[PDB]
Amino acid sequence: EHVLTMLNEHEVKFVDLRFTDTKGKEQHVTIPAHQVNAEFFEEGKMFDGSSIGGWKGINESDMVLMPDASTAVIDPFFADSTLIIRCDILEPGTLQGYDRDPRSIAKRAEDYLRATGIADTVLFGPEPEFFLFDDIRFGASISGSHVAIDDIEGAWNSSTKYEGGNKGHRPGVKGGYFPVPPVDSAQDIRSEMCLVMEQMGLVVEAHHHEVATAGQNEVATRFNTMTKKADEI
Amino acid sequence: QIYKYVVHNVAHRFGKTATFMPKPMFGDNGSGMHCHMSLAKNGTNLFSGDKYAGLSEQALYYIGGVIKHAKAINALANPTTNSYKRLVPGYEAPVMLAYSARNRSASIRIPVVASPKARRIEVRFPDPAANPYLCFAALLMAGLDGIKNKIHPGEPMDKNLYDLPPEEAKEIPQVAGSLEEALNALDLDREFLKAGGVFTDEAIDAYIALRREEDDRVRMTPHPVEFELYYSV
Repeated sequence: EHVLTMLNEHEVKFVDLRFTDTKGKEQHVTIPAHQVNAEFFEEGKMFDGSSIGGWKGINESDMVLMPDASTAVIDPFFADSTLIIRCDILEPGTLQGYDRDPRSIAKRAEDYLRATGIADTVLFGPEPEFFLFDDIRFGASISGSHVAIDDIEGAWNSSTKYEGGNKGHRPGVKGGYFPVPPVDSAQDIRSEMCLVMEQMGLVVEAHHHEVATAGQNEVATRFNTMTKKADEI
Repeated sequence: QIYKYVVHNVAHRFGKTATFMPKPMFGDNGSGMHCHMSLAKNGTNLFSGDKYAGLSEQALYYIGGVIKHAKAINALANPTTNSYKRLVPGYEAPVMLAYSARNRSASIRIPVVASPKARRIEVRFPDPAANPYLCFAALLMAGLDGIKNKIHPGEPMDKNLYDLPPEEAKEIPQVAGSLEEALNALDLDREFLKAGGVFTDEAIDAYIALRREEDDRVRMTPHPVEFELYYSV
């Protein structure tokens, strides 16, 4: 019901159904808001299993996308108002929870925790780090292969000629841990990431440039129960 | 001189350009000019004997002389600021003022050879930038002063170089660490060169003045690396 009110409150035009594959990559499919009804929540929507890597094979393609109404959150990037709803992948009819669905697996693990009675909740506080570049090029064919990385912060650009001049204040190799701007070129961006993360339900504890030259950065978020944290990741 | 001339000109004729600079590149070998020496009288090799590695006690005094006046010899055998970019705490750096028939940490190697007719010493720290004449002369005069004053060498170093060791901080004899230091040594320790009226004070002072002017260019001109290290200070 909270979902049906969020649809009106934000004048939502679409609902973006999300899930994760075995490799860990978030996937999605979109339906007009008007396709969201009572049925939707109790029986979900049907989709082809055989399309995702490592899932159903030749014979048993069809499976169920079960919206988890607790996950509803507005997408801050899409042009038209759209609501994101994370889904679990259930076996049809049985509506059990696909053996290969990583979210189902994580839920099963939280269940088993409570079952053994060892504890009733698990707490995860992961600290993912990442890189921000300007140009990334790569390829591989019979005659060779390559990868080229480029960023305005890369130490290697200390010698690069730039259109409007090289302003040269860059983090040297392993020298990214905290020089204030302009050496650190990502303050504004790290904060937008923070604000947006919070608009999406995450709670931010800190943000800072990391060690590596060429844009290594980190946004630290507050822990949460295991499955909700993986969602947060 | 002829050697250099041939090298320079054959290179030119082949479309190349040769240099005898001691360290044109950081990160790879520099160019040295090891000097093998020995003395003789009426056809006999005054350096062969029953002492260490087949040496005469005369050879040892000679070595002692070279070691005593090493820093001053440096001003002639390593007459460029660049020379000291080769003579740096490295593994194979011929900077330890000692002798040995094996330890190639020692700036004085004793070639192990069969025929006593070929017994000699190898002073390793000289570089090709050195004035033939003045470098060789300074080496001799130091050797002679080592003899005239029976300057004993001490015992041969057969342990290791500059790094580990690092036990007793390994502060044993070493060659000059900069051109200025070498020039200053030459200034103070000039007696052994003036012996026999070979080198006059005027000559020595003039030489020092020529090199100080060179040393100044390098000391006064900002170095590219200084930008890497301090532009963002």
